[PDB]
Amino acid sequence: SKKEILLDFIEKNNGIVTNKDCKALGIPTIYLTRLEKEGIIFRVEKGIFLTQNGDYDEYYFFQYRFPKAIFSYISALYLQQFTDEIPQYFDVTVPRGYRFNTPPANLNIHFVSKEYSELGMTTVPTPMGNNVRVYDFERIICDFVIHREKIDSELFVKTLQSYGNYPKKNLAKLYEYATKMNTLEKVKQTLEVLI
Repeated sequence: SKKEILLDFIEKNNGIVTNKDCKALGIPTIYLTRLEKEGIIFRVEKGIFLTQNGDYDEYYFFQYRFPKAIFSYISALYLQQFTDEIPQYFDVTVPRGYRFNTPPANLNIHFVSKEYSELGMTTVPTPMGNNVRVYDFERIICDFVIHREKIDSELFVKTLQSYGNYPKKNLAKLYEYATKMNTLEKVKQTLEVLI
């Protein structure tokens, strides 16, 4: 039955379950209310439930509420362990014209044209093990090169050096992105000093 499916999913999903997980499995969301009444899970945010062994995940909770926001810049660096800093704010990228409904205050929004909104998007686990959508390193570098003047100079230098030391560069992807984003020659000039 759908209840047995639901309970299997919770056990294998490390103690977090959402309304969207239910809709995806074809299970009425009121089943979560029933499990909450029984004490198996409890509600922490709108549509998000934890077991007694599930944990708060600020990145996953945020992207759950705002699924068009892709973690970018320092959030994308942090989530992929490309920096040692622990940011106290989110950097996200959304399509131009997107407005957040009741965002948190520790948020930097970056807008890009729809054609670029998912270029270099990839999925990685957060520090709490939940999958979120981020920009891969090559797309982060493109962003940094395009937007250098608007970026803290110490962060810019550190990030370029981190890519220089990154042993899993995908230069074909780097060049693909830079061509589409009209920044190939500045990216080639940047790469020259990092390899």
